[PDB]
Amino acid sequence: FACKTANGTAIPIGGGSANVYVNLAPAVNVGQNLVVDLSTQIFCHNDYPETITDYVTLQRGSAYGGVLSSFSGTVKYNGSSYPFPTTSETPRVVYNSRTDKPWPVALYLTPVSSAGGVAIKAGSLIAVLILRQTNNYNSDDFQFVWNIYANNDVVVPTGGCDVSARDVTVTLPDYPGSVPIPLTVYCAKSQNLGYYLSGTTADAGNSIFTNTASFSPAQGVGVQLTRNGTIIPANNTVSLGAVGTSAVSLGLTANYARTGGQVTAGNVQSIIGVTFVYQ
Amino acid sequence: ADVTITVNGKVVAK
Ligand SMILES: CCCCCCCO[C@H]1O[C@H](CO)[C@@H](O)[C@H](O)[C@@H]1O
Ligand SMILES: C[As](C)(=O)[O-]
Repeated sequence: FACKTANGTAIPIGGGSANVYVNLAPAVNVGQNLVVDLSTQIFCHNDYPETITDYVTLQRGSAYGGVLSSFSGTVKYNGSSYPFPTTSETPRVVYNSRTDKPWPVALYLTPVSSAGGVAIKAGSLIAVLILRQTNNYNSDDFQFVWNIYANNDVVVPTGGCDVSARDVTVTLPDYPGSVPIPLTVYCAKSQNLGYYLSGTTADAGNSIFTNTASFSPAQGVGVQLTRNGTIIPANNTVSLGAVGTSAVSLGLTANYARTGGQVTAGNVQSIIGVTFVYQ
Repeated sequence: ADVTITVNGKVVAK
């Protein structure tokens, strides 16, 4: 019994350790969010299938690493879901062929937010998985340890919903004018979803975001967001109603708005946060 | 925040 990764990295008979670099494409699913499917990354085979039956489990202690380490979740092992990090050894999966077959492990994260996310830097550790191999032949009891690393920069969604983009830049027409903000949201299943804006505002009504352009700034204007004409102030929750698998546009438009005094030539910039909530 | 919007614009004199 031995195993290898998609890139050919091997752990031989008797167990050992290997680093597994994976391209992540996390996604929200119903009641759990996919972090990574390793069934395309890690493979094992039985070296003497005529004589011996090999048994493989996911051993307790298997857990997330890095920024994900505080997150509870589930692991799908050969189709069935089990708590993650593993606090008890999974059932055994039989290996009975010299042909390399997948180690059927997929890691999920339990939603703790509405549409939040956590940034994963490329090259960082995301999980350590302990594969335990036994058999019906002798008392062989071998540990194959897989250190799972992100091969790319992604953000893992931590909520029941996800967004079209985590960072959006729009460019207003030269003053005066407005521009649509492309921003949509969807949920794995129906959620009663709302959102609120956050940022530095210039007015009493907390509805005009300050111009913070550092170089050659204009005077007398800020940025004001509207939703089909309705002014959206900061820290005021807007309801999107029920949001399901079909993307829903937040319907936001950016505008210039007078903040007081002579309007002067120069650059305009406002940074505005969007945070989703359940209702 | 879950999302960060950057709004750029400019005032041109005339
Ligand atoms: C027909 C007699 C073959 C006996 C040779 C021992 C082979 O043992 C290796 O291969 C076995 C089969 O994969 C494993 O069960 C065992 O743990 C180890 O990896
Ligand atoms: C608003 As202006 C700088 O064209 O007077």
